[PDB]
Amino acid sequence: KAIEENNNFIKMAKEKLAQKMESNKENREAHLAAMLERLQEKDKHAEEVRKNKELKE
Amino acid sequence: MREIVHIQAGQCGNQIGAKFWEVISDEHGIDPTGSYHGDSDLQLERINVYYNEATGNKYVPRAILVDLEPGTMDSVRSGPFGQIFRPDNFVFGQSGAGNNWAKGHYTEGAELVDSVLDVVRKESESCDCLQGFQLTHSLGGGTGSGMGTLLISKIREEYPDRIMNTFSVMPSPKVSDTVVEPYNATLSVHQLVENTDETYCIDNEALYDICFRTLKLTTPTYGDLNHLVSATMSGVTTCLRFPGQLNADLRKLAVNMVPFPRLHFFMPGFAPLLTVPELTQQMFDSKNMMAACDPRHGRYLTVAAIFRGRMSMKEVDEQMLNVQNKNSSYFVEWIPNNVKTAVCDIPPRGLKMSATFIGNSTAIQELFKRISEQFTAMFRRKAFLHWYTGEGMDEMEFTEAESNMNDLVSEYQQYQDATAD
Amino acid sequence: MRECISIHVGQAGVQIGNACWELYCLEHGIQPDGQMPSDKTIGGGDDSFNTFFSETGAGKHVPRAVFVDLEPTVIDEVRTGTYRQLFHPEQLITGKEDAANNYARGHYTIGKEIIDLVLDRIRKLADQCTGLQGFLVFHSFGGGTGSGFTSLLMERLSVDYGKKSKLEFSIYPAPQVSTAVVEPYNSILTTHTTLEHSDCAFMVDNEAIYDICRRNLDIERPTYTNLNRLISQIVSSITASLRFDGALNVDLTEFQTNLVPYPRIHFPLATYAPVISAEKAYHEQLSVAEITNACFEPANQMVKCDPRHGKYMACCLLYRGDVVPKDVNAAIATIKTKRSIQFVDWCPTGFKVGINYQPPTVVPGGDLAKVQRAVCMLSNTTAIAEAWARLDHKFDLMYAKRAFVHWYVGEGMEEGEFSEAREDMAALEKDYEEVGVDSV
Ligand SMILES: Nc1nc2c(ncn2[C@@H]2O[C@H](COP(=O)(O)OP(=O)(O)OP(=O)(O)O)[C@@H](O)[C@H]2O)c(=O)[nH]1
Ligand SMILES: Nc1nc2c(ncn2[C@@H]2O[C@H](COP(=O)(O)OP(=O)(O)OP(=O)(O)O)[C@@H](O)[C@H]2O)c(=O)[nH]1
Ligand SMILES: CC(C)(C)c1nc[nH]c1/C=c1\[nH]c(=O)/c(=C/c2cc(F)ccc2F)[nH]c1=O
Ligand SMILES: [Ca+2]
Ligand SMILES: [Mg+2]
Ligand SMILES: [Mg+2]
Repeated sequence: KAIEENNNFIKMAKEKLAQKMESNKENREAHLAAMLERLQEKDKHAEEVRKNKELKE
Repeated sequence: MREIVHIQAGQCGNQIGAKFWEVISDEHGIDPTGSYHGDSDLQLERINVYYNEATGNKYVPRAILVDLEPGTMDSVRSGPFGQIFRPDNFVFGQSGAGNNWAKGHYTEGAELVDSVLDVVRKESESCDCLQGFQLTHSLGGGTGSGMGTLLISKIREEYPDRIMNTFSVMPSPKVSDTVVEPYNATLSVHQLVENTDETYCIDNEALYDICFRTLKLTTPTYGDLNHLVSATMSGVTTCLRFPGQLNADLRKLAVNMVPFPRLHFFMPGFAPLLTVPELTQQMFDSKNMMAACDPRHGRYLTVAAIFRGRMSMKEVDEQMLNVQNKNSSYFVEWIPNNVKTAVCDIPPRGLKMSATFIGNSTAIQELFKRISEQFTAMFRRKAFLHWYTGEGMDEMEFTEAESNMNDLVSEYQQYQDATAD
Repeated sequence: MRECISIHVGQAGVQIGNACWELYCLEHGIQPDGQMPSDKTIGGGDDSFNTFFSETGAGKHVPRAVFVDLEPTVIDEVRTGTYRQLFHPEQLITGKEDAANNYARGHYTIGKEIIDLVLDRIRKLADQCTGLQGFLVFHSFGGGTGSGFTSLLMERLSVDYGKKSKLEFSIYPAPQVSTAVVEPYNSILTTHTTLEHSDCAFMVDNEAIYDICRRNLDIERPTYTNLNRLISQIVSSITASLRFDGALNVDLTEFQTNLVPYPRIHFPLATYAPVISAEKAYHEQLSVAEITNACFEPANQMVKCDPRHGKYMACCLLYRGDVVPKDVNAAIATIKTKRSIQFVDWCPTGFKVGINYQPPTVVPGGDLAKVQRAVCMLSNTTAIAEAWARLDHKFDLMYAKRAFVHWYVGEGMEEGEFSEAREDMAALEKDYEEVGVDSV
């Protein structure tokens, strides 16, 4: 029972840590994905501005 | 995190940068060729933040000097520290902009922007550990206003995890009478709110009022305004430029100063334009604010204060507690210990004791409202839109820039009205 | 054997490490180069001081310690400083980019790049050991590395080393010496995530230490140099039981038995005496009775709280220097009658005592007077929850408006983690409340 419970603590620590570290990497990537996509939305708007100058002449 | 990459965009940006680089080269004991001639180790200990080490012990600014107008290239190269800059880092366009934001942002500046990014990339690739970027510019012009905010958004793409700071010069009818400057500032603010980590509101109205009423000059040139900006910019960079046990980089400072991502518009201040209690009262006084707003008309979310010169630190501790006690209502209760202080041994050239002030106050809305009033005077009657809709823009985007700035003001007000209980 | 591996995380850990190691060297006659002339057994040995120092065949006594930090500037001054020869280069581990006063960068973003290396370097020190007892982890609550990387390390050390004991020397923040507005968040997060993985944690309130350096040492505006020298004496008093041979010496693990009644209740109040300047100490010998009486004066505590308006669960007196049991007993009888020492009904009221004969030493050109005797009281009092409360209030004020929370969310954290940590602290406060209440 001393072994069983020492192992259980090591087991659930290891899994609890792995779960958080993967959750964080999802979140940080999802944050940076949104930031770049809003910046790529600008480059598409700036392509409509430069087309509406040449398609008004 | 040590190396910062400087960018000076437009006429305003290049001249305030020139003055910035003159003062700090002098402080670090660097002559216009670029050799160390000082005495103290402290001048070299964190030299790498602003200077690259070329062959033959040559210290060269990590500056990128950018404009759509030539001629500004000549004035900077002819000026007192023109020789010290890197020749390749000069990246100057052809036909200028002529106080037009849609030229700088969407068309004419967009053509030059890739040749700037090349110089940025070349500078950043050499950095052992790049921390961030600082942009000196005006928000009333065309190039620095528009191409500057494009550079911001473009640098964010290739460096999303570096800090982006701006010394953004706010336009004013008293200094410059160009009629469209309220359009340019409002469009810039729509970018800055989204794409910068902290923006220093260097305001031309306050600089005019200080130069007139304190420094005694009857009608001041741009050189008179810049002596104040270079003093501010020297002060707010002293943390990184000098030792002192402080161990902070652009991110630490931005973490401790910026409690909400959109609310990163600081109110600078300097003192004197002397004993420690006087300094401490002078810097918190509305007359010394380089942005034209009254702290007493709102509340401080956070404050940073840096002191320079030989002085008792016990006295500085007693005095910063003194004004916090005496002015308790003007600091939000729901962020404890939000007024922090550093002290620097080395004073600036000329003054034995100085004191620089950074303040994230909700009163900064008084600057954004003034611009919003000047803006809506012209917009509601559709004035001068042929300058902007000609170069390809839509009326929708003008409404978004007005709406985003009116939200920022509503948010600054929300937290001013917030209470602990 | 009974080896002890010290881990120093972040600026505050690193710099307190310097203070402690420089002090241990002076206590054991170890020179800066690492040699120990009084050590006749070259290359190794089973002596008391070998619990903190391994020996090389060249006679170098090398600290069983790893210094970690996520930026170089602080650990650079150990690599170039007076004790550069004392440490192997592999013991001093740096990154390039710091945690920026952000628990998230320390625990996840920047931290994960260096964590496997740090455990590898701890593992080389662990395989030098024939009977590893555990780890002492020095760090701040408020720093990004001190909070975030420490938590991460502690989680990993529970995996790699099982239930092998882990002690903390945790620096509790104070706005006098801190430039960090977000420390309350970092403190509650690290405290939450470490709680399961630490067996005993000695908190040090920088304000408490600040007020002592002002009051007792007449230092107008104390620096970290001043604070760390004091701290290291308290740390030295606590680790002296592991480092020294003695008849009346009691092991630190024996005190722990008395100090920790339940697993979460592992935060002993420390109090030290005498802290006195050279001027004041001259023609002024402080007896056992005077320094023992000083332990119950709350001005001398490492954490600002009031034991007198709380309840005792343990009281340990760690004496060093010219002290004999007779004098200690006399002093304790005087204190019992004259002072506010109220125990809970479920504990026994006896004071536990240990005596080390090696007298306390001072760092050359310090502020502390060299005294013939000294004492560090480790008591388990419900009063220490006050420290949690003050800090938990600062947390709540900012979190209600989500001030600064974006900086944590941007580096991958959720709001779930914030409130989860606060709820754990709400329970910890409620536990300290519960232990004080009388039985039925
Ligand atoms: N404080 C300060 N303001 C300046 C200086 N030079 C210009 N300005 C202000 O900057 C605003 C106009 O922006 P400029 O920098 O001249 O324009 P630009 O960004 O170079 O754009 P273009 O002129 O279109 O190439 C006006 O409100 C001026 O008062 C200076 O040296 N100091
Ligand atoms: N007692 C003591 N406290 C310190 C020392 N250095 C820093 N602190 C305190 O520690 C807290 C700040 O965290 P640091 O440990 O400096 O930061 P860090 O752990 O290096 O983490 P980052 O710098 O954010 O990556 C503040 O409360 C400081 O006052 C020291 O040498 N001694
Ligand atoms: C007073 C101190 C503790 C140093 C502090 N705490 C939070 N902020 C500060 C001070 C500053 N905070 C800043 O964000 C800051 C900005 C800044 C600094 C540079 F070095 C370069 C460019 C900048 F925009 N300059 C500062 O001097
Ligand atoms: Ca030996
Ligand atoms: Mg121009
Ligand atoms: Mg640090």
